[PDB]
Amino acid sequence: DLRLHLLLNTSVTCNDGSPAGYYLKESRGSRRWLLFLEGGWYCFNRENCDSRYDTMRRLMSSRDWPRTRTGTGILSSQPEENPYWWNANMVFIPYCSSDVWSGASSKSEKNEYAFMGALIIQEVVRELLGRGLSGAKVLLLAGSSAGGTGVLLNVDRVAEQLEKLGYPAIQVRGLADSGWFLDNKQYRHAPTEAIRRGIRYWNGVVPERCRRQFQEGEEWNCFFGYKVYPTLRSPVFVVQWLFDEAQLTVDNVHLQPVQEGLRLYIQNLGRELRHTLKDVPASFAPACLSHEIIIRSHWTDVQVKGTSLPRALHCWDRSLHPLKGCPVHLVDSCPWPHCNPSCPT
Ligand SMILES: N#Cc1ccc(Cn2cnc3ccccc32)cc1
Ligand SMILES: *[C@@H]1O[C@H](CO)[C@@H](O)[C@H](O)[C@H]1NC(C)=O
Repeated sequence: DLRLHLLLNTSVTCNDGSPAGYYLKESRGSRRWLLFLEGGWYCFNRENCDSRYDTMRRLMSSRDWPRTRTGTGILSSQPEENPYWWNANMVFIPYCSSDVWSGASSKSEKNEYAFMGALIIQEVVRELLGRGLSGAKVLLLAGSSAGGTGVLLNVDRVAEQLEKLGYPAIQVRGLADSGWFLDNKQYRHAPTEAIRRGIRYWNGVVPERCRRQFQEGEEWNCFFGYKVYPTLRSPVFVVQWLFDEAQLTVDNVHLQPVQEGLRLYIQNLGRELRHTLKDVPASFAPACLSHEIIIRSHWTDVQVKGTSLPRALHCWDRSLHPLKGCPVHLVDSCPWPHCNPSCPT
């Protein structure tokens, strides 16, 4: 179990002004630290955020959070469940800012909600330094869904934070799971509009090099993996199902008798996703219809070209010290959901 700590700086808050926080399980014989960002879509105006507060309040408030949480998947401390990093220090950061981890805006007389995702991550890192993070060799910032996009938006800022605090020896790296989306044409008739509105509502922040490329009014571009990833300097491993369920939801695709128009659409989606990963050297992209993987208990089951995801991440570790029989770039080439036999059922 990981144990809840609310942030000592109570000005860093969830949407409703309650303190943000993190769940921690220390491993004092290890210098590796895993900080995982929860996902769960987002909200981009008053009416939409009010609805979320009624029926998804744990993603907007800490007032009902449990004092413990079980570590699963890559957050499990058992070697059987987690061949990759079972002995690491484990941190789960709950997503209570509804801003894809980009916000830097407090609640005030002019704002009904606070959107402080980017500041929550920095404050977690600051308070963990006093609990052993100062001794680390590697800080892996991981996340799923909106938390996977959050990794892409924040990994270089964490690296800069530790450099300026006087810790140049901690190697900061990223693991983005199910956060690599396409701003493609929908199957039936726009999500880039919701992101563009959200960024204004949240006072959202994007990485500096990406911001300088796309400039004022176009920061929404940096929420899309294939556009922001080339601007990042920290090493980032990308996990993405080729037929991601959240991608298909926004594309208005609902799957059993598929006609030619939809067959071509689905095949073209997989081809385009495969193309955007061709120059990403650390990636794992199976031809499955699914969503999220790294904190699922059975994350060890899926394989690409005979290599599991825990193995691929171990090979990435070795590469950061190509390797015989230890691959790091794994992308399926077959063109239809479940053409890979190891896909989740
Ligand atoms: N065009 C478009 C488009 C819009 C939303 C999503 C799915 N999604 C879910 N959470 C997200 C956070 C950040 C970015 C995307 C996210 C996919 C494609
Ligand atoms: C608490 O967090 C806020 C927001 O980042 C910051 O302005 C303030 O300086 C922090 N307080 C302390 C004591 O670090």
